[PDB]
Amino acid sequence: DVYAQEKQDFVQHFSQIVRVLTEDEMGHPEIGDAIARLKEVLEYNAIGGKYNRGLTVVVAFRELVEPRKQDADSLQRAWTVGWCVELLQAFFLVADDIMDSSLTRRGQICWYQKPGVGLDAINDANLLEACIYRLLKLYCREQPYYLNLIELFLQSSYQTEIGQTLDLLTAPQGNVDLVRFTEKRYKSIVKYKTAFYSFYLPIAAAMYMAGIDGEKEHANAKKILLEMGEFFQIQDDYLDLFGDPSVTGKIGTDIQDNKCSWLVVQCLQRATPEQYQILKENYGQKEAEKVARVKALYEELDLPAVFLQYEEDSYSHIMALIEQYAAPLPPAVFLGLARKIYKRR
Amino acid sequence: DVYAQEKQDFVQHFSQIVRVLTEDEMGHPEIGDAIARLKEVLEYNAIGGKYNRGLTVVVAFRELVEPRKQDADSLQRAWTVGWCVELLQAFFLVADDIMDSSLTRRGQICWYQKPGVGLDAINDANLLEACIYRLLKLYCREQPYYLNLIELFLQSSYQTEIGQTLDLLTAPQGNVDLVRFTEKRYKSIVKYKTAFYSFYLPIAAAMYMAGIDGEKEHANAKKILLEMGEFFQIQDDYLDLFGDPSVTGKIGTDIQDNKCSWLVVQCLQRATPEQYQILKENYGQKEAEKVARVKALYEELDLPAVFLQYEEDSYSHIMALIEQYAAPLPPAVFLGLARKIYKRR
Ligand SMILES: O=C(O)c1ccccc1OCc1cccc2ccccc12
Ligand SMILES: O=C(O)c1ccccc1OCc1cccc2ccccc12
Ligand SMILES: [Mg+2]
Ligand SMILES: [Mg+2]
Repeated sequence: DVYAQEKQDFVQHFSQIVRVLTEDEMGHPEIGDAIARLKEVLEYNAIGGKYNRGLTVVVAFRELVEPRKQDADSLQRAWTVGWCVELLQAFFLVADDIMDSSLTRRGQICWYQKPGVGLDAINDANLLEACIYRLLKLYCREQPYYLNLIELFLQSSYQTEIGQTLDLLTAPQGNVDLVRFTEKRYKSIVKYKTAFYSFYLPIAAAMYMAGIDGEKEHANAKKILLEMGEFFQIQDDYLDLFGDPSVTGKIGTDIQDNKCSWLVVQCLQRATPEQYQILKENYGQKEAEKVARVKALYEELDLPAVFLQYEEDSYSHIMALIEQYAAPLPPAVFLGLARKIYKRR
Repeated sequence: DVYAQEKQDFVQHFSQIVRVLTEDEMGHPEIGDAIARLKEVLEYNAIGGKYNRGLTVVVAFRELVEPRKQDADSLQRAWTVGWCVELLQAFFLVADDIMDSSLTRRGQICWYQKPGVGLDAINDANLLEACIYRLLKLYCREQPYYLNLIELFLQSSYQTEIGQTLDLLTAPQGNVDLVRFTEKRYKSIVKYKTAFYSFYLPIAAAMYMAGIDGEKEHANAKKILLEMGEFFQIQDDYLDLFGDPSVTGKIGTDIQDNKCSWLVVQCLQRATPEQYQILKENYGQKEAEKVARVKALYEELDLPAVFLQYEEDSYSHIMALIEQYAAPLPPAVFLGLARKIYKRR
């Protein structure tokens, strides 16, 4: 496994990342306390996940760069840019946990929920974002792709923020309005809020580092990657309810949380007026019996069979996209990712 | 007045700024609702202030660029970069109002306090920040100073966020610990949280636009501007309590809010153990009689006379700094600013 092979070298680079970021206090001791708080923010929020997005930068870089051009300095830059992706995600997750009043993340108390943190986490989230550009400057400022990476990280942040705006307007806290939960709205939320940063950004970053800056090659890679991002989120919505928590590592709450899930989108497209009333009365409630009623309506509408058919059609479509749009990139760059996303676990 | 002369052309450019930012929805109609929310965020938060920071970009640009090189396109870029400074400030103020639980800003309800907004303002603040880089790309991407401006806005955001971290650690909500309120800590908060973005950023931006990119010229301009920023905040702290609200346009609350004000810093340096107890028991309280006791202690310690002596020494020092470090820039660039800041109103 190319990911399990790079993981330890990637996680081990984090100590250097923290060291380099908390080494600006040497010349400025007056900001020492703020720098110590920065270290705590990084350690709590950037560590603990699976690092799949950041690892994708490293994996794609090794497949896109000639093995002779893969010197020690080039690999340090790849690990650094992979960590910038993880920091970008950490900035989004800290802020999103505040906005939707979450209690836990990765089975651990949300950063803002820690005693003595609270709404100071807004500033902590801004610092995580600032760390991306500090790292790009420290490691990549003399590289010809420097401006390409800055613009890519800034664009990915804007797209994600637009997707978050779209999501907040679609499911306003207290407003159980299923009329907003259309397929077109669902697809736009996924595209902007998750697909760009999760799938396009890591590969595009590795492409720029490899000197692949062509607009056409990026548009082609994007076409494959946004489609993979769409399937990823649809499968994640499906597994939230019908997945095995022992396998997924999570017990889903999308129904309780009034989420614009692919499942509710499909349910609304297939429900009779009476079935709609059942969903209208039980969706967004914390009661176990009420959540069981929504699950029951989903099984009545054969949503697991609709999902399975969708998974099959999506996999054929992604292989057709790879075949048409991969060249001149090695198909392995997209195939490695497709196997990680589509493999039935 | 060079500011009152540029103001109307600057404010009038805002409609174009909004138009250009809300004109990315043409090719992507799916994000229309998020773009309409973006427009509302811009209109509520970027409009209403005095625009002094953004206007400084425009004023300095006209004094730094040859009048022949001041064509229509160059001036549009100067107004755009001035607006990027105002957007950067708007991003900070929306977030800061959430973090310190403020009720009003410019006599108007804080954006997050508006019904239906709340903690969604965290995302609205991230969008204001993203707008800076959208505008720099749209207007300045073909300019030789493009990367210089991106790096300047990113560095100014990082410095401000560091200053905000320092401020939050110094005055934790509920923790009335006057031991933290040292002169050295006060000066670091002002430097990072306000002086860099308020004074250095606008002039430095105009310098890059004028092709003045030398590290030495920027270090020299910075030395003058950070000192002006320090005086600005000290005078603002003094006027918060001893200013005339009819003249300042504000009724101060620093004492009630447990602020690390220059006044409390000076009070702590001069107070006997008994005077310290009076301040310890009355600072950070909303009761009018208790605030009057702090004011009384300040007048007993002759803080208005200490301030006036400080204002005189600071003005001599800023003129000495201008004399030594202005060249090769026109001294008028700094003198115009010094008059706006030091003039007794
Ligand atoms: O890692 C996660 O957030 C995750 C969460 C839930 C289920 C599976 C997950 O990982 C799959 C995954 C593998 C390899 C590269 C990836 C690149 C972008 C997104 C996901 C990726
Ligand atoms: O405008 C404000 O925030 C403000 C608030 C309170 C008192 C006076 C103020 O303005 C003075 C001022 C004039 C010209 C250029 C400036 C550049 C940066 C900061 C201030 C400036
Ligand atoms: Mg999910
Ligand atoms: Mg003040």
